Amino acid sequence: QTPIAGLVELALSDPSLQDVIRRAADRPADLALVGPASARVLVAAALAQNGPLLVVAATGREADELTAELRGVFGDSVALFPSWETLPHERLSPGVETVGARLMLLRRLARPDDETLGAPLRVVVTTTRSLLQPMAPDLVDIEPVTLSVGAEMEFEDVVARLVDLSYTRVDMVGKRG
Amino acid sequence: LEMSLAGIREMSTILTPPEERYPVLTYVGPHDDKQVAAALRRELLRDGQAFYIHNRVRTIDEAAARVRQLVPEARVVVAHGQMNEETLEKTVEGFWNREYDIL
Amino acid sequence: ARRAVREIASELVALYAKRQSAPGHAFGPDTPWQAEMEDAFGFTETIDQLTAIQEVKSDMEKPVPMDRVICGDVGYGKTEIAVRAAFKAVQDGKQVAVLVPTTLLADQHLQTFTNRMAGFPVTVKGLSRFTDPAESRAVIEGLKDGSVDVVIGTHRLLQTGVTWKDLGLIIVDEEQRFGVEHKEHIKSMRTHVDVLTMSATPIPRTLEMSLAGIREMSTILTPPEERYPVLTYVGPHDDKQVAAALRRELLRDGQAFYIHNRVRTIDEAAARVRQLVPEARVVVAHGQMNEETLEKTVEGFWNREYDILVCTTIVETGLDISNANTLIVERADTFGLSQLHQLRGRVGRSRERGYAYFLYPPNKPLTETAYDRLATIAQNAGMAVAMKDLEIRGAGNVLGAEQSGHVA
Amino acid sequence: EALLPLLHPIEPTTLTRHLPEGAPVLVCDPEKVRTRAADLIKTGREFLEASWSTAAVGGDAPIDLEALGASGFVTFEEAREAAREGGHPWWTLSQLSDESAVELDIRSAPSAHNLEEIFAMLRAHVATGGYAAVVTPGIGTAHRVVEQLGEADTAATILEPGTAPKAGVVGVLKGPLCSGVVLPGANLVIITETDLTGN
Amino acid sequence: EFAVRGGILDVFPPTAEHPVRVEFWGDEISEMRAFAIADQRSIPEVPVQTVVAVPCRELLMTDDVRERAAALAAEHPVPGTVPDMLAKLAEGIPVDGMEALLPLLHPIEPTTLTRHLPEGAPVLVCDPEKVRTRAADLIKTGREFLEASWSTAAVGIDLEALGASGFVTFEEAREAAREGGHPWWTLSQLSDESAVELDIRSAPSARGSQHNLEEIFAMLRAHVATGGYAAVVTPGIGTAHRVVEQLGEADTAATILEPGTAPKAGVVGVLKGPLCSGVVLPGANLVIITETDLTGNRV
Repeated sequence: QTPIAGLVELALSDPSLQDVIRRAADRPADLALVGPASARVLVAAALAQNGPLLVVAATGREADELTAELRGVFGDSVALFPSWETLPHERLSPGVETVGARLMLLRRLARPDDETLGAPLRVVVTTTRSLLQPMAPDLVDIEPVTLSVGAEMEFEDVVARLVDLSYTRVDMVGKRG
Repeated sequence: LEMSLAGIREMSTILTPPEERYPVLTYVGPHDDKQVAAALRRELLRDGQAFYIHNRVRTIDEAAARVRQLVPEARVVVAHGQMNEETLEKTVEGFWNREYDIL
Repeated sequence: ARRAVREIASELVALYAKRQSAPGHAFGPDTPWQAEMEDAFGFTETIDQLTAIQEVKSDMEKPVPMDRVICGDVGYGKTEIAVRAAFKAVQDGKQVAVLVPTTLLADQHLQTFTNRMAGFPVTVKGLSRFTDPAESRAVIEGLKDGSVDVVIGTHRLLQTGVTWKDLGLIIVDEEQRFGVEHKEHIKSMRTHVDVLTMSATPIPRTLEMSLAGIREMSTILTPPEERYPVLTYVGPHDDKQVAAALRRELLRDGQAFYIHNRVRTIDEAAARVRQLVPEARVVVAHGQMNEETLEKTVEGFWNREYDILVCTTIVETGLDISNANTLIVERADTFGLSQLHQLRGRVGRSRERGYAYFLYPPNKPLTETAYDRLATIAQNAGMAVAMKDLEIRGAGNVLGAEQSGHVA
Repeated sequence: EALLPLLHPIEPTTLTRHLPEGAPVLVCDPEKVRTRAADLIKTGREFLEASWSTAAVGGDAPIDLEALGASGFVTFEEAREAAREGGHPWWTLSQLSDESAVELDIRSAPSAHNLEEIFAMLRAHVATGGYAAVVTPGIGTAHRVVEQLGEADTAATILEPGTAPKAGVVGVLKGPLCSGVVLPGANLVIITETDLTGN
Repeated sequence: EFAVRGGILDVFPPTAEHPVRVEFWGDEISEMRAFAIADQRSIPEVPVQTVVAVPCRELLMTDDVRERAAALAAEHPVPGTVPDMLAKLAEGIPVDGMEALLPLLHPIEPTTLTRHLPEGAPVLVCDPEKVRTRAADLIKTGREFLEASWSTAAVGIDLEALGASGFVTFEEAREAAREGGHPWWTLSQLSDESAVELDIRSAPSARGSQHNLEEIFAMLRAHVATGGYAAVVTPGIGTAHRVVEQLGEADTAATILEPGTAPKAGVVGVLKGPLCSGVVLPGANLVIITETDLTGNRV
């Protein structure tokens, strides 16, 4: 649902916010805005009128808050590219939940017209950690395991593909993966 | 025991379903000074706090000194049950209000 | 003495002759924007500051290559005359370079310069030890098109590969603190460009009158605000009193200096302070430390990332931390009276009052040399023998030679 | 994951290459981001030097940590150029006023006594015939606000989701907005519940 | 400090700008000149009529404190030591840290500040909540210094007789003020249904923004067009003309007011004076903005 979508569209009628999209339409190499942090939602919602957009905040907390209030205007068109909980060279694997969210968003960006994953993405919000962290290019090329009712598939092949996707095998599922 | 006492002592056993629980990332392995120090600096970087466990109270001051050797810029106290109750409730309320980094 | 002294005078009049004889592009009159910047000063100028301001503007407007020092200790309008001399030089087409011996002074003067010249198209950057090559190489060190007008930096600005498209002013604060390999550069660039040096070590009044014609000198002594004396306790080292004074500073969101001179046992001393005040960020600093950790340790100290700096006598005297207003000196009997005066001087120099604690050990009785020296510090004539010391080091900086065998 | 430059040596890319080809990048508080970037490579390099050092890894064979650096954080300027050199502009939103920047005519919502003064604030603006809106996270807190503001002589209704506030009457709304905005160009005031309440 | 020559005594009262040189002729003051510290020479450009030399420490050096210190010196017969203080106190010379021995040197029923106000004078407490937290930290810091500087290990003295000179609580001071005839009134910025609210609200702060500043200027322009009063108070030096120029740029007429006068209705008045933050009194048809409200830098 998009509760404050009309209130934000109400706020975008200001000539200054109307200016921001006039300049962003020409797409200049340099554009520096300045305003209170309370206006982050409006500026992102403004730049989103021209197309997709990436918003980067400093800490994961600010990204969570910005993604949250941005879902009040665009709904499923906003999505967070989350941070790792472990540094890239730490003897500790990151969160299975966050790795899932990252890989799910990378394929949503690759497949905007795929209803199986969600709505087409207009705003993606992330952190400086995930902005600066390099990735392998072939992460999206890893085929997921799509299971719908009526899909003809082999049982042992789905099992062998799940472990290939680093799923742990258990006698009884208790955690994700 | 809950239903055995259903008539005597009623309960509303609310708990966190493991589907909504973000678990703690656990590392197991040998002790390393740089690894322990780096892991405390990361927590302190986000303005967090940390528990350092040590049960032998007779050598707990040595333990605080040892973590101060690992991270000299951290503020570190000890808290144990052989203390005066006031100094412990004092040390504890200080730790909660972020007056100390490592407990 | 005389034969040794004659070499000094000869080299000083020779530098004055080679300076007034050589050529030099003078600077024009005051830009209208210069006066508006003088309004931006959020304080009242002293009579010595304004008169010195006219003295720095005279020989810049004159065709002479400038060489003047500004004397007077910390907290005065010294850096202000640098900002105006730098604004007058930028507003006449020329550029300004500000050479400091520490990267803390780089960060401090950078903040003082950027703040004052805001609201004006005066591009100002800084190149010190802690700045990435992305900003160093391109923004700062990439000076050939004349982008940056005024730069404040360290000896890194003296590396081979630096250029200045029409530079016209050089400012050096605390020149004596550079290395011998760098003081030769600063001493070289004196006839080519108008320079202005700054210093806090005083010279005797007889000396200032003696070289009035050889070395052009502008000293200031009128205080902007009256400095009120720090409250000084002298006595035995007690952990509860040390913890109360340190806690009294942290309560006012202030910092503290903790003097321990023996580097071999300096980390043992920090561990003792952390034990006493477990809510204090306590770090050490000494000269036997490598250079990068030292400049980083005190970078953090100034940036309030640490609460107590357990440092040696020579580290503490070369640090301007206006928020450090408590000094604690272990083994105060081990210090000359002049060293206690210098340690004490760098605290409580602001509107908030400072506190100084000179502590001797409680395990051994004091010697016959110290009991009266420490009592002489408790008293608000015996100290005059130690302030005359502070003039000796300044005389070695303006004369250019120590001549230790001839002073004694 | 810390050995992937060695288990799967491939040329690393960056998140910008995955965005739609026209999508720009808007960074919020860019000096904080740069400061955080200096903290991320420092903690990052600290962990790399700590987790795979000579004293930790087994003997007779070192680890090529220069090769491990292929997966470490890029620098702030390195990701800024790699973004613009791929079609993604590097735009900026900041709180510190810059003169070479363009200043939005947007004021932050005044809310930190500071409660009745804000209800008088809204009553004075609503009387002027200008748009005004209140946003609360809970629908129950909204109904508390419609007559908390109603206790003062100020009308207050409930808005339907996705509907614009009326031209004369205030209104509490369910929404995830953290703090409110004051925009004179549209005669508009949004007051959130996080800044209105003491929480 | 005071110096003594023949028939001339120099003295520097602790509450004075300059020291004064007193010259006698017999047994009466012949002349009084104020002099300087640097050159010790008289300054003729300032005149003096009378000079009042209040004490330099909050006690009087009497014979009672000399014998009570010598009797206390028999209990504890180096500078930082307790007996060294009492040794000089036996001779009548003051020393540092003396202000901790009055319960033992000059035993007297201590009073508090409110007693010294004239009869019926009220007390107005600003932000009493902040006063209470500050009172807590003071008492904690005070007793920490008592235990530290007057422990049995520090002397090598009954702490609870010394406690008479220590800080009393917020409530003991409030009751002491009411028992003495002084009403205890409070002024707070946090709400209270029990209190009278004033028809006054704070001023807009620019917070280092240009549109904020242009708005405040347009607010003052609209208010003087109303017919109401407006005033920009400048504490800084040489920064009032800049405000006049900034309001001219904002199409608003304004003059610099002669000090002490009130602004005129219909014209924004720029007045040099000490004011840290502005005020809006709609009942007085008046709005005040200060320099800190426009720039954001205290003085």
